[PDB]
Amino acid sequence: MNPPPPETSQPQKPKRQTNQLQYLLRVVLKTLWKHQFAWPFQQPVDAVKLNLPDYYKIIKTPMDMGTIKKRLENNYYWNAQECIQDFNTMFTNCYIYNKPGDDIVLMAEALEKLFLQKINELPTEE
Repeated sequence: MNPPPPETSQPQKPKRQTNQLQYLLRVVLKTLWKHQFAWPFQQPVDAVKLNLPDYYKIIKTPMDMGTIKKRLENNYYWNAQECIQDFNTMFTNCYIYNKPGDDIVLMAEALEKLFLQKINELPTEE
């Protein structure tokens, strides 16, 4: 049984999005979304479809790029640290559930490498 997807709306939004969050939306997410390995990460893991009955027994905080995109677009985040941690939760969920060497893990790692390359140029918070 799949739980509802993570919330994408925040009833207490900041008055504005920092430059860092704008960069995360317009540069980082845009770049990751179009990567050849992005596709398994653009929506929640469907553990019914994938026949993974223990997925939520193991993964306490599901996360995916679709959720992150919506959060960025909806002014859900107060700062870049929150968003960066959501990306980190997404990648590490994959590493926790799967095994070194697995195709999905190799895909996640290449996507993560790109993520780290893109946040290299994250602006100083203003």
